[PDB]
Amino acid sequence: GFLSLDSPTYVLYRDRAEWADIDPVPQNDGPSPVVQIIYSEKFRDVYDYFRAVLQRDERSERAFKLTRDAIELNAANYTVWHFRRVLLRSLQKDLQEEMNYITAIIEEQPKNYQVWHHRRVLVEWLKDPSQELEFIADILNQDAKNYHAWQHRQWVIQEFRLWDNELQYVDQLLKEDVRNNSVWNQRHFVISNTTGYSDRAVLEREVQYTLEMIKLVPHNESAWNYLKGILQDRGLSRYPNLLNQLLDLQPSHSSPYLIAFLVDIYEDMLENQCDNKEDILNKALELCEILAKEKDTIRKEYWRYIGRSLQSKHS
Amino acid sequence: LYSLRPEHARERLQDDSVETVTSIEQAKVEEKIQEVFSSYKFNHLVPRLVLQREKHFHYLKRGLRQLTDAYECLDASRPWLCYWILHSLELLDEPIPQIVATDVCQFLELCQSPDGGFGGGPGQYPHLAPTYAAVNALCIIGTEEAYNVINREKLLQYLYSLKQPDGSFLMHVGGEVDVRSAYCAASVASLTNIITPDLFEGTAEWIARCQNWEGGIGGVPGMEAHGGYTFCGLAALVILKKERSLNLKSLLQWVTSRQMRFEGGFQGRCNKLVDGCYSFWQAGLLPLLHRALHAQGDPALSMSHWMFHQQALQEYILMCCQCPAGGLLDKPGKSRDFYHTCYCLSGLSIAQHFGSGAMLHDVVMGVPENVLQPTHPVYNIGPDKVIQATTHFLQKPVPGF
Ligand SMILES: CC(C)=CCC/C(C)=C/CC/C(C)=C/CC/C(C)=C/COP(=O)(O)OP(=O)(O)O
Ligand SMILES: [Zn+2]
Repeated sequence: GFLSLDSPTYVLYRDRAEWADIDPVPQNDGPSPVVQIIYSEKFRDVYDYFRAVLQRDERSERAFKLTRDAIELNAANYTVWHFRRVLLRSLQKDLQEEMNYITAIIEEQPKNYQVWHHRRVLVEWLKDPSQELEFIADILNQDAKNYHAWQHRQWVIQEFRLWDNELQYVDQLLKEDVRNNSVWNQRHFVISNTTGYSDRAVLEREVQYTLEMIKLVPHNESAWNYLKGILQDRGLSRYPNLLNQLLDLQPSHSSPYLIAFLVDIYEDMLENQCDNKEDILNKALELCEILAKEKDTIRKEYWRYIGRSLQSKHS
Repeated sequence: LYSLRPEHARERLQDDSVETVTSIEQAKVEEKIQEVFSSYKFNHLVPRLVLQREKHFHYLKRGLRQLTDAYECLDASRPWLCYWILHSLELLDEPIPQIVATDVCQFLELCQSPDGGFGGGPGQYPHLAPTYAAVNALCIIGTEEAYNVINREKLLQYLYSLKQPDGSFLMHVGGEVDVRSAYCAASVASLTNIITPDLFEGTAEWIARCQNWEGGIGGVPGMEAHGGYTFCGLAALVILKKERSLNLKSLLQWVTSRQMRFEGGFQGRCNKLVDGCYSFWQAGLLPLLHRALHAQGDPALSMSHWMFHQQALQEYILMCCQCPAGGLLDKPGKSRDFYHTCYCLSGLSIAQHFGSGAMLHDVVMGVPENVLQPTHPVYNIGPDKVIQATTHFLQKPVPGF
């Protein structure tokens, strides 16, 4: 019998008969309280009673129902969440009903840490990941960048080995918003944990896919960071055609990302004994000044450092 | 004012005529920020960048004693409210009466668990976040009374109870793992001098696995690079003297790319919105990377500035992140809170003060009364407090068990 904390007929615990035996334990804030919260009547009521059942380690069905109210009053109280998991095991509660519960609270507080960790503990206990990818997709449908949702998704996929359809899901979300960096991250997570980027066809597929995206939305930093990320491995200079291919978007799709990418390719050519070293150095130093002075001034101190550093190296 | 220059309008978002939730939300932000920048011109006054010290101080001195039921959501984060406030007053150069100080000490004693570490309130199980906040708070107070609150033998035991075989640490028993725990532990263990030879074994390696394709660091391996996690990961490595376990260059490129060309403040992760608290988590990384690269004997490092735009950040904070009523915030339109007051102020201080050995170069935008007390980039408490706390605890030996 869950009398909702929001129920118009909700009554304070101290006014409840089935609780009349127990004496509520108030909070010990000391004689000279600091950062002391002037709790509401309800909050203060539920917690004084929570303290009482916890202090006597009373593992009852009534205590279990109470933690729910204390969680709803403050979902970040990890001590309450802990005692709740204690009661889930002692009382041998139906963990599937608890999944329904945690599904509801997460929808309400998708950015709370405790709610997600609890769901994880439930999935571990039941060794059942069947509802996970779908539940998470519903959270990401509301906020496609929820960090906890993405973390949970990554944990479920790696733990239960659910890799088969993730690249497709990633393609789906990239269509919705090609600027969703969380999705570019998921793309790399899936690939690196399945085929890897050493497979030349995959690498080629990924570099071409990314280049088409850069063509469509040239100022999307994610696509640029992903391009640099997957090639940076072997070294950007290892790919001779790339420089030319980017130098071609120089007039058309030319953002300060293309410029910065060119200095990156240059930095690596210099480090890898490239031909035309003096020539290459000047180009890279020219771009560092255009960036520092004109195209990307917010990063002036960074680009100057790159300038200095580059001279100091290949002078 | 960089933000007010005419050519600055050129820094507005270019959506390539392809709108997505991302470009649309950013645009809304830029539009709101632009209105703030131009308010002066539209009201024909001379821009006067002033840090409302007194407004900020009434808000703080008051929250330090009592709060409305609006703060019920922080009932499990009380040592945080102490740290946030005491640190904000510290940056503002406001003193702690010996009476308030002793009271804070007594409260934190109630939060301290008999098994080491601190809970988020009297009688709450210990957790690493409030443990970090409690120890930091006690070091800001810096009295022998404060130092003595911390039960060092139980704290070491506690840290060991969270240590994992792969090198990570849980946030609390039966809890989650992420880069924050490594930092909370390395911060409290180092400040209190309880670091045993094997305590952080493999921790540097675990944090290194959190660095991804972006250059930044995620909460756990595989996760998107984030500013809060990246600060925790790098700062923890600096504490352990293993910064070299990271690709410092890709990290330097990632963090500097997080400063918003238009707003001037920092975003938490690529393609997300600017946020005032990141004035510290992201900008705080530059002094750390400076120290590290310089430790590697980098000859190209500046001798007067951090590798981010100090002027633009100070302008975003001063024009966009202050609540007239006192307190700082995420961005225009957001509500003030003690978290943002602590971090906006912390990020301002980092932005004003530069240092590299013998070099010292301030940059105080607006009225010179704007200059705040300096903050240590690793611990985020006054540098003096760090030296003072570590020297004190070094008088004590590392608990042997
Ligand atoms: C505890 C200590 C010492 C430091 C904490 C430092 C921080 C801020 C860590 C960040 C924690 C984090 C990234 C959690 C993931 C879940 C989450 C809510 C991320 C932020 O999401 P948004 O609220 O959308 O914010 P952003 O878009 O700015 O990332
Ligand atoms: Zn923030």
